[PDB]
Amino acid sequence: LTEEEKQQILHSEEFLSFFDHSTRIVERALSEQINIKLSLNRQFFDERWSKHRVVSCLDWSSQYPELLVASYNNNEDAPHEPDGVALVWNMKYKKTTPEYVFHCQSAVMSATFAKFHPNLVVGGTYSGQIVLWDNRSNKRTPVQRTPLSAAAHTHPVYCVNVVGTQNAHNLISISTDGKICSWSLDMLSHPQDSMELVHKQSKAVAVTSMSFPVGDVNNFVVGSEEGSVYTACRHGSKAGISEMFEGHQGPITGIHCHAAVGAVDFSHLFVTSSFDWTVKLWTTKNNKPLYSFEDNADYVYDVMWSPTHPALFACVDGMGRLDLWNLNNDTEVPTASISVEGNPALNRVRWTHSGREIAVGDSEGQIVIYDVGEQIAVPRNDEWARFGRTLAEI
Amino acid sequence: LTEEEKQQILHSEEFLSFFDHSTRIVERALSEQINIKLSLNRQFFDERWSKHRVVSCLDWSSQYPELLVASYNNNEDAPHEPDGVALVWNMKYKKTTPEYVFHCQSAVMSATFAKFHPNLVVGGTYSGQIVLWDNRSNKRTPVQRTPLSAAAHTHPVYCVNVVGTQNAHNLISISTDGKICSWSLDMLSHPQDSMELVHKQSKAVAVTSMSFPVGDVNNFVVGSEEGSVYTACRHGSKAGISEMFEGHQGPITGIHCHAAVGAVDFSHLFVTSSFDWTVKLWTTKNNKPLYSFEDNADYVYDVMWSPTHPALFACVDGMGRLDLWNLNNDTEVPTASISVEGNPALNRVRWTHSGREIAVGDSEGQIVIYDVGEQIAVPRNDEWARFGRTLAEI
Amino acid sequence: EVEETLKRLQSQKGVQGIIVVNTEGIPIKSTMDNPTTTQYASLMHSFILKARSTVRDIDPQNDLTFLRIRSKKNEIMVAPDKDYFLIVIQNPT
Amino acid sequence: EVEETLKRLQSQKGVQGIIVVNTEGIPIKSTMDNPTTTQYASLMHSFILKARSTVRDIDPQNDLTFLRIRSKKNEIMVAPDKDYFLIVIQNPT
Amino acid sequence: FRIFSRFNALFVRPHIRGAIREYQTQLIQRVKDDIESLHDKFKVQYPQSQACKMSHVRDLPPVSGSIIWAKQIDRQLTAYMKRVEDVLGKGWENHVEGQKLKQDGDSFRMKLNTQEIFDDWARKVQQRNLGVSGRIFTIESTRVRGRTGNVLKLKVNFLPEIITLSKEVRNLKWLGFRVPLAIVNKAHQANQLYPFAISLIESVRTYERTCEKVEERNTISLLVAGLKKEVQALIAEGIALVWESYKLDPYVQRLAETVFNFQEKVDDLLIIEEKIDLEVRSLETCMYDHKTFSEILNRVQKAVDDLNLHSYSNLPIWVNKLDMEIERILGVRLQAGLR
Amino acid sequence: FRIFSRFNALFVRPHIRGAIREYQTQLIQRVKDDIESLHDKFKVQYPQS
Repeated sequence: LTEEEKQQILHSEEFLSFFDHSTRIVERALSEQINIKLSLNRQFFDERWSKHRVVSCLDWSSQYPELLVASYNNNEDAPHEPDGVALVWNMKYKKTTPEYVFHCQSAVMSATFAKFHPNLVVGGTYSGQIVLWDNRSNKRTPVQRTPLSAAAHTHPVYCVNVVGTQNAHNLISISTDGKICSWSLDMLSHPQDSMELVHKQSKAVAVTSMSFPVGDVNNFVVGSEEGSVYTACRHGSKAGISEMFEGHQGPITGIHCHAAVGAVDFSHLFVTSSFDWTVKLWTTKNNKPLYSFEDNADYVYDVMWSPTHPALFACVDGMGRLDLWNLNNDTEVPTASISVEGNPALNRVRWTHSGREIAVGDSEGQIVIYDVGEQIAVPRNDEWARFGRTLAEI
Repeated sequence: LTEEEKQQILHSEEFLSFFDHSTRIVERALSEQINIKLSLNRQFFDERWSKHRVVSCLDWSSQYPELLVASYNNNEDAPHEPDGVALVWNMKYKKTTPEYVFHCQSAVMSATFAKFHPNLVVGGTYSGQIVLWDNRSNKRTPVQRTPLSAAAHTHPVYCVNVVGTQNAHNLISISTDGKICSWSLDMLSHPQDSMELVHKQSKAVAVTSMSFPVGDVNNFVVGSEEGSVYTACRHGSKAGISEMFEGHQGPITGIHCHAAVGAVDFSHLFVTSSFDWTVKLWTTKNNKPLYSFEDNADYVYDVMWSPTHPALFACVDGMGRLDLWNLNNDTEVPTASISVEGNPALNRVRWTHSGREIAVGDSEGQIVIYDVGEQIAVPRNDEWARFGRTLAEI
Repeated sequence: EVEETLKRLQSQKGVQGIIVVNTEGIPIKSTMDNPTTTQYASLMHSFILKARSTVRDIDPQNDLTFLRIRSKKNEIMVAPDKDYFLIVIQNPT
Repeated sequence: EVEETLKRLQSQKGVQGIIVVNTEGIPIKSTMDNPTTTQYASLMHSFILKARSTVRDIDPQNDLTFLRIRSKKNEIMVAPDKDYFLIVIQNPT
Repeated sequence: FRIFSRFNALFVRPHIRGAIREYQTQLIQRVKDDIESLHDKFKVQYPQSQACKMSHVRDLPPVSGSIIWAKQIDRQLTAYMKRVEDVLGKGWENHVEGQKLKQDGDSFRMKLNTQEIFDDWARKVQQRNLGVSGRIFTIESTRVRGRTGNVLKLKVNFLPEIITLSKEVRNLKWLGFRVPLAIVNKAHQANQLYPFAISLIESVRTYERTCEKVEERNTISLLVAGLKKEVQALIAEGIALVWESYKLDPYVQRLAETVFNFQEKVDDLLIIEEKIDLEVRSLETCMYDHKTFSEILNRVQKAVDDLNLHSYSNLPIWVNKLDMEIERILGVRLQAGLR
Repeated sequence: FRIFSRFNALFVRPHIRGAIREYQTQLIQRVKDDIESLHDKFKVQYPQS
């Protein structure tokens, strides 16, 4: 009768593949196969990693369009417990439990998947230290960490992304100070590129969020907490701010370029969600906003296009309501709307890849995903033509 | 016990419990989840049997799509060395040597796989004897050999093919003199049927290629050495040539009916490959060559329809360029076109029955297995309609 | 209807109709190669019987109808009623 | 980790009892008592060794990575890879 | 108002204007009710609204956050006023309802002033007199709970909150509020100097953590003593410096790289150390055989050689003590075997 | 051949005809000595082609 060999083999941690397959399979075992317009689909609220915790960012994995990453700042509930909380959440089979967890010693501000590698997850923190994490390996610590140096990011980083293809990739990050930095996925300890974005008279731009024209690398677009939107080329013949936009009165919070691609070219359309309920749509060739979204006041955070429909997008209000806003059918009234129960301060919204459903973050951490009407999800050539003519409206 | 009481117990009517059991287990087991361009594909070049000895014909085994018959004909280096050699080369595993080797007394001028016998290779030689090769036997010598009598072929036979159902076969072969003959695959001692192809009274046909349209076995198309393609009826009151085609002012070097099915029929179409770089997209119902792809200084040697794409077809050349013509995509420039190294006069093309990969002949014996791009190989469901429209263009 | 059962079963992925094995290890229904399926069903019958003994050791009131032998190649669904033991080969995908 | 593993594997359904077994049968851990855990897990280990032999019969390269039996009274779980043998006591539903 | 924005083409012709003045009173009352709702929302003070904590998540310093929130509320109120002015036509104030509404809006806007908080914050900044000038970092005395002695813990003379002030200015400057030139200078200097300070503080914290980890395992400090000496020398060189200088960047950079190299070599030495210790413990109970003993010793010697090729410090005495322990355990094992 | 075959019925226009082949007569020279390169094959190949 063994008494220590079992105890020591339990103490010895060779359970990596053990725990991996056990977790990936037991939630599968949760299935009950016993032989004897908007609509909520799946409400996810982790009790252990999201009690009174604010959603910081959201992302859907293009490589695996069932895998989501969500962030969190430090938890005011308990400082001693881990502060930077990162959750990887799944859509294989229903389960209250998150599929993966991740911790960072610093509060996590933004996160995303890597396009170069379909398993790595990269996230910017509050200390301005980019954090790498390996999904397949079972660990809590960051796998890699960019140095905290004058050359590297030092102010809190709020947007990070991967550009290029899977053999021409490049990880671009923005610090709110105005630093752009380009890293590689194979090494996360030295900036391959880095420069301090400057608009004029050498003053920097307090960048809050950034996006890029779909299907294109370089020639980036950034939003500033000063309330001004800029277009700045990454390398070109000259890096730095290329164009300053008349912009919105308050801070520009959620910026996104158009993404749907079809019979027409609309990759120059920008949606910006400022701090005045104002979801502004414009085009890069015109300095003035093309339209204004106004139904209330006070802070719609983020706006995001639907990758499949060309004239349809989402924007979530801090008042606690998500309205799906269409352009081809309407210009003043949301074609769809819903409110998360409890009326919570909904922070972030993310269209899932291929669309057909949406993900929403919350101040409480209860992220909710749910689909859209079929009659509203799917576009058609009519949608593109009428969208072109509605742009021609003014 | 034995297999009779089981029948009655099945006929017994206590199966309601068993039926409910099966229904429950099947309906519960229904849900399923997971647990967690032109390219040189390969080479095939013997050295013992492939010193010079240009390629003559190629084929893929329908039953074993991993097998390719070669037929290396000319002996000029050493009269003492074997005169005609046939090589069969496998696809599943890469080897520097053919899987089996066959040597025929004469020079083998065409070859193919037998359908009924999946263990047999039959070829026509220059002398005029149809020659067997049973791969069961360990003798490189031909197993069964047709006589060189007036009844059988007495001229260089260049076209052999076994067709019919698995229970109704006929090894057809037509020689340069033009005498068609069918044999039973198992009995080649005597020509079970023969008839000398003749055009308008007292006009023999210097036949040099044939192709049976897919499905049909009674009527087919033949390409003469005199540039004039004909259509003949294998069996019937009108048995023999039934059409006179203007064709091209050069000898025909290849012919092939259409090789696709599933949508609106195209079997009336067939491409010929002439001797002045003039491949002729063209149909039986009409009499004028529908179109006349031309370019180059040299001239084609073989052309084959894609087994899966109802537009694509290959095209050899004497300068060593192989070009795939995708008619729907374009009708003037080769959709794909690359030259094998060393600019040797390629002499044969045989698409794999899968249609995903192409072979090519060679003037020195190095058979090259080319792969093709996915977008350039697989047609779409819309592809057939586009082909119909393009044909309707003129 | 036996034929209705066969057509319903063959609709499942990687399943060739319905094959039923009695308590003798010989499949009352024939759908695959006889020797391989017979020996396979015999080993099936043996280990399901020892599983029945194993469960009755501590569960003298339970009955066996569900078992998921899944590998990285295929899963075999084995379901005994009292004499007819359905064996179903299905792809894990 | 140890305690977190069992805690999370258990509260997912309010599982009656699971103990971590990294050895070939005969576990000294317990969740509701020593006997019903140890002897039953040893019986499971003996049975799954035979099941592994069974899956290796059709082809020796096959190995069993996942096993469940859902009967009228219990649902038994084990996912062996090299020594990691699971036990789950749970309602049939 | 969307409904009217649909139709504006003969508002010049005063035939439709009769309808708009017919519902004019209902329009005015409903707008007043909406403004009342907005004012009620405003009455929820900024710290009591989730907008404050969220803007904190949004890197908005709370004073700047409240100021900008109030300014946006004012902007929305002005939007209501002008949009009513446009729809109803010129001079809606002339109506008793119009003048009452305009008085209500002006009073609300007066309650919605913003400069006073700006003034108070500036005064508080000036009174508190934030600064960074001084020593590169400060050494202080703290009696950490757990030990009787007074721990001279090493800190950095840099308040992490100073950058917050910078951000406030970096916001308030573009908000149109002008801040005193001394405050601009202090904030600018703090902003430009922040990266050096944060690199320094992270480096020193990492060094403290790794050194306490080392001394947690006394068996290894003797080897790492050289790296500790060079780090202490670098700190000694740095500390004499005043807070602002021109060697700050090179010194900070070399300190950071040295600390990082120190920490990584520390962890490598640590892991190889428990490897060797575990193998020694196994040798303690290893069964009596020349082959197994030889293999254990071979692996230990290979690990020692691996340390040697890394060119660490202080190897010989460490090897000597290890060999002494090995021979003592060997003597015990030989005793057992002999008896 | 194809690139001007796109015109075919275009250059019947009074101005297109002047727009074609007056500017390109030199490239007609160029295709001529392309023909020269063509006969190059014919020049020395007869029995060893």
